[PDB]
Amino acid sequence: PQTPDEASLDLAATDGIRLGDRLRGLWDLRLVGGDAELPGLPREGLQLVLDVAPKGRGLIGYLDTPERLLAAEPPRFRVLGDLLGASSASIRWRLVDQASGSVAPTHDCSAVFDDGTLSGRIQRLERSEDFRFVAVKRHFPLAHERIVLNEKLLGWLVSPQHRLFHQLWHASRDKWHRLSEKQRNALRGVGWQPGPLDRERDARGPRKDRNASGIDFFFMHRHMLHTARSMQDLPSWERLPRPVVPLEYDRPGFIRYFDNPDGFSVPPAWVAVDDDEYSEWLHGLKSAEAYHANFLVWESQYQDPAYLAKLTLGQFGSELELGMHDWLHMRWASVTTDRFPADFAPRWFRPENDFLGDPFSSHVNPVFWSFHGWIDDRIEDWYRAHERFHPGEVQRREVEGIQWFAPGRWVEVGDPWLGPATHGLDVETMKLALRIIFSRPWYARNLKLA
Amino acid sequence: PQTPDEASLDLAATDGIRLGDRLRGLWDLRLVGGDAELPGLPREGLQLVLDVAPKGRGLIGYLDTPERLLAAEPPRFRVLGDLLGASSASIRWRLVDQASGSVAPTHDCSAVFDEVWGDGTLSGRIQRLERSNEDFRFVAVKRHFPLAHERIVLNEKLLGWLVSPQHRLFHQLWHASRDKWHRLSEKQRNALRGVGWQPGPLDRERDARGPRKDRNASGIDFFFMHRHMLHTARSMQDLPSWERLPRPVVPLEYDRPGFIRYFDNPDGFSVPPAWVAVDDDEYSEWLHGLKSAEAYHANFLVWESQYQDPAYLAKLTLGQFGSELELGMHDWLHMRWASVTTDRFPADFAPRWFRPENDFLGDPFSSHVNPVFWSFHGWIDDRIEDWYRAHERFHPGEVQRREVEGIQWFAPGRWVEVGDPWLGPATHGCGLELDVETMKLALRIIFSRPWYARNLKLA
Ligand SMILES: NC(=S)Nc1ccccc1
Ligand SMILES: NC(=S)Nc1ccccc1
Ligand SMILES: [Cu+2]
Ligand SMILES: [Cu+2]
Ligand SMILES: [Cu+2]
Ligand SMILES: [Cu+2]
Repeated sequence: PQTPDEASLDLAATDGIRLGDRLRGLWDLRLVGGDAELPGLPREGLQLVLDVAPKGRGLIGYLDTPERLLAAEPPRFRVLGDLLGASSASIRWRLVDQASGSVAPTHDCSAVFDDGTLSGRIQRLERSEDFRFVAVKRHFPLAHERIVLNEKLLGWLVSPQHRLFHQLWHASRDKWHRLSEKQRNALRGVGWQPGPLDRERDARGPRKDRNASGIDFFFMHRHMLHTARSMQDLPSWERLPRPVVPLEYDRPGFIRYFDNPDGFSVPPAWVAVDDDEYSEWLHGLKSAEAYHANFLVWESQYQDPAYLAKLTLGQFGSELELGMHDWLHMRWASVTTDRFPADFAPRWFRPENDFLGDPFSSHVNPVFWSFHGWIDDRIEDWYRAHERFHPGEVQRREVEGIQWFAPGRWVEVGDPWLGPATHGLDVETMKLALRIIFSRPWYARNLKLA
Repeated sequence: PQTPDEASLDLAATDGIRLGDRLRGLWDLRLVGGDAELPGLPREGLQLVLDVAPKGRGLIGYLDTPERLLAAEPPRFRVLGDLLGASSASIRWRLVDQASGSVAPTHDCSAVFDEVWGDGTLSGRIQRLERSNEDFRFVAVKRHFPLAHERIVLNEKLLGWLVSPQHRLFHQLWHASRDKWHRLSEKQRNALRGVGWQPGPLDRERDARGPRKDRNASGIDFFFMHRHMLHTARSMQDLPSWERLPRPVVPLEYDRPGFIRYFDNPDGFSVPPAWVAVDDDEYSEWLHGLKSAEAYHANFLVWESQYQDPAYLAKLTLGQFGSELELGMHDWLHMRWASVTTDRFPADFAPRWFRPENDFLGDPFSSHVNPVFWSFHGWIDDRIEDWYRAHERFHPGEVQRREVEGIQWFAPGRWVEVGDPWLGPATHGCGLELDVETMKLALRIIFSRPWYARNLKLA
């Protein structure tokens, strides 16, 4: 059986990528057995930090005390491994004693899986032993464990009135293009048609860019921000959070990231069982490649005077909702089996349900307010932009107590849709409208691979 | 026409990868025109640092004095742009005034890119966004990527040995004979047996690239000759091994001073950026790949691991390891640290090709002249030690040390297929210092993309 003639670029395939994702991050570690000792280190309260490049086959990391992995000087032990033919059943790496002035490995580690638990064996290489270890991968903390929404704001956000309102508001305009004339007349009869009667602004139909649906998108969220901000200080993201710094370049910055210290760390992609298309899609929008290919591209375009100045507010809103907005939700989504849109079991109403993937829960997420603020601030760049390329042709005006814009060349309509209040407990009306409409999570429904 | 229904992962295609490559790095910059001034900044002696992710469509960077771009505190101006619809005709970015405590753009920049025939030219007009007709222009020359010899200096004595016709022709011919052996006619082979240039023992030659290359002990010849070349080289200059393979460049986003340094190649070990070969997209994609950070993480780090893993090494005879390391990592280490040089043909012996300038890592006629060659061959050599230790662990005594042709080596055994390593005619010549004209002749018998590009495959 002949050996290879040459090397080829050998990027991790699915199994390597997912195994790397299981490994990547910070692990609590203890040594076990009568022979189990590393020189100058306790047997317990150790930590193991591991990293693998998005398509890496190589495994790096460090093994020291928690205060030392966070410290400036080199950790006592460095991990060097690789993941060739490695899986849940065999994971091998060497340790290097960085205090010994040699990179020659001092230990051969092997580990097995039984957010994940490694049971492992170490062999001293100076020997030709009962030396095991147990490693428990640390919790990736949820935004709610790090940005506290106060009792007043949270009470409003989790209320049935508000959960159902946010869902129905999205659902009516999202589905309108596909709804039968019988469905449309039902919604009209209970005041939940998306915008002006017999002239509705479907968000997802063939004319979505030109019908002014985009203005509804910007306005409703500006209105929601205005209310939320009256009860609590919720500053906008100035800049989109950068992907995690690789372990090789800033070991302490890499480790802090996994503590989600500001609530803005990207929660790791989860494997959706029996849906590989969903699994790849999610993996990609949560990736560093996606930041540089899509997210940074939006950050630049939507602060480019020449780019914004080519668009009506309607066109701008439609573009930003259809692209950046579903991607902001799933990129910052931590894990929920997804609630069916017309299921009003009491448990779905509890403060714990803050799933970014569903407008029923999305607004309960602290991170929702940070990127909706960034979105809302882009409306000011678009106005500055028209004020540059088209002075006077866009005019300010107050609408429903909210600073806004009068109709014009660049503002297709002046009656923005907030549901029945602008264009018409009875929480029951909204249940009935959701049921009429409905007869993978919400922000995963339009997924497309490249 | 209909707007998209959804976003999709929109990775850079070839033209956008290549543009980002032309943009990436440190540029010397001047402002020019009547109204051309940036707050707190001189008109001349400015630098512009750009980065784009390997498949990134976004453009980031900074504009301040050279001292400030290396400083801890934030640069005065920050670049944000994207390359959608961009080309050599139109690159656009906004500037952000980091002293302003606003991220709203203060300036709109429009640029044209020219190849040179510095390392490219960026030029065009800047508009103050505060203003509701100004002469505001700039020119940015990209700084040259410094070559390894401009950084690590091989001393007069050593340089003389390396550039000599004797040594260049030895190196090319030693590879060519064993690399081509399995393709050569019986007539070409007898001719080479004729001048004592057959690869190893007469009528039992160890071809390096034939179907039994892993099991015919060719591996030992590979390891032994480089070890022999290392001992000689090291007698004339301290040439320490790499302990660890250099990491890819730290992205600008995470370490701005580290990114800028990398492009000065300050230790001679920075990865010279890829060049486009005309009419050869297969070769251009290949070279781009093995210079990529993906390659580091996909292949180089894996080799770094495998060849220091006792359990991996202990499965292998010295010659299995030789064949395996040469055919994968060795040819890839050359071309990853290869800087730009038409490439010299094997049979062309023009004086100009002998100049010390000719240190191209892609051709054994020149590779040994590159300083970086001695760093990675020292590293290869050092893994022979990991391989010995590995056998002392799993097979104690089953491998024994032994001095051979003056060199600390290894006695033939279960795990050392042969005791007669091939240095050339000195050790195996049975024909009918080395003669230069005999070497030229041998190369003509064998030769009836650069050398280390000849066995490229894509995935
Ligand atoms: N960890 C995840 S979400 N898995 C995955 C699935 C397909 C492709 C790449 C990665
Ligand atoms: N700069 C180079 S070598 N070009 C290139 C070619 C194909 C794919 C990616 C990049
Ligand atoms: Cu939203
Ligand atoms: Cu919403
Ligand atoms: Cu070589
Ligand atoms: Cu060589």
